[PDB]
Amino acid sequence: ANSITADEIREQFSQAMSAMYQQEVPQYGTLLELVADVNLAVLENNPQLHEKMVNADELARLNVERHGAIRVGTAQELATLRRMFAIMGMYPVSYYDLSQAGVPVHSTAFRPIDDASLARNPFRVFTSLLRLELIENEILRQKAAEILRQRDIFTPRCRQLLEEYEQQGGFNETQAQEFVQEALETFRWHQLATVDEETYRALHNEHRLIADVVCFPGCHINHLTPRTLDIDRVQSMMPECGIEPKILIEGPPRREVPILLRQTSFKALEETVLFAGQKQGTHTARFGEIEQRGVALTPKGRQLYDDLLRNAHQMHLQETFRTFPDSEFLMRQQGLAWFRYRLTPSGEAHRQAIHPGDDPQPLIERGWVVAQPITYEDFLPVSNASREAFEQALGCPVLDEFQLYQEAEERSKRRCGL
Ligand SMILES: [Zn+2]
Repeated sequence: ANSITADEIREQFSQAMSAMYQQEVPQYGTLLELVADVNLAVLENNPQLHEKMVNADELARLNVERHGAIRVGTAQELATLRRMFAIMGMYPVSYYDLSQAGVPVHSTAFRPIDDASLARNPFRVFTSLLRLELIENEILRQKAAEILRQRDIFTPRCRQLLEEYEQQGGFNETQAQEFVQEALETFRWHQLATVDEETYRALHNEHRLIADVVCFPGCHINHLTPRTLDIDRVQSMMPECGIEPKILIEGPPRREVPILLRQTSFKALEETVLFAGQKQGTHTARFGEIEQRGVALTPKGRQLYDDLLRNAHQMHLQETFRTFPDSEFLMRQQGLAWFRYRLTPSGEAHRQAIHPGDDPQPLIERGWVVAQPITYEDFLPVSNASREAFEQALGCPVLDEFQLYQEAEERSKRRCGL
């Protein structure tokens, strides 16, 4: 029997996940059409752009790219996910301490890390871990904790598969399919709360996120985010399509050369919350999200970005960022971003003239080298004993995304003769 690859399980999962989300949240279906139209147009209106992209095998991924957002309340639950995603070629990258912003959670991003896997299908799932010690009311922290430790979000057949996988160190086609369906069940949405209304209202009142994580079955999808080449255009076309976006657009301001990523949200639906044993229920909001991703920033550039932010309303932002160079040449010159250097047909011809240590600038102007920008695969930084704690819960340290991009850039320099 053939041993199915990770890229194969990941892309099938992503898609299954997407279809389920679509049947759950229709507005998401509409959203996809709108993004497709906008991406097509942007390509139509910019042939060179379309040329650049085709030359860098980055146009295909644009049609399947999405990221998921999920929340869990226990280190245990977080370790199983670490196992489940490993079987799909996704590894925990970086650390985000959303507590630094009031949200009682902290997190990481499970995603592929090799160039080909990213290019083939870059599925990502922002995974957040609840931090009960950040729950004021101790009575509630107590109840939350109780519910969380006595519950189980994975299907038995799903835990069985993680075990079989460990034994064989691989899955077969029939198990790969089954794994995809059983895992999909952990993220499905259910209306039935797993608590009484009184408990729900009390936890919700303490903090919406808390009730979201403790009062519902598995860990339903918070949001599924498709990717676009122009966030502003999408934001403008949404109302025409029945979607009321929200003025705010996080990330840097519109730029010739995008950096990191820009994103915005919107209410995709208000769901009904039910309670076993009674007619009266309540409701909760499922928010949709959209993003546009630019070049990955260097430690020096991420620092510039953070400082500039720490200095600033969208007009004031744009004003502030005039400081951040807005041309690949300038950004490359000051070591602000990550580029993938590739030889040009002309360049490979003269390959024997390119030597290690050489300055790429001359070779680029000569037409021999091209600096492709490396896409940002991670998330926006949120404006210690927490990281290590989180790493303890996870079961391993989180990868340093800067080290990832650097290696990728270095890898390409070798491939070129540097
Ligand atoms: Zn997100």
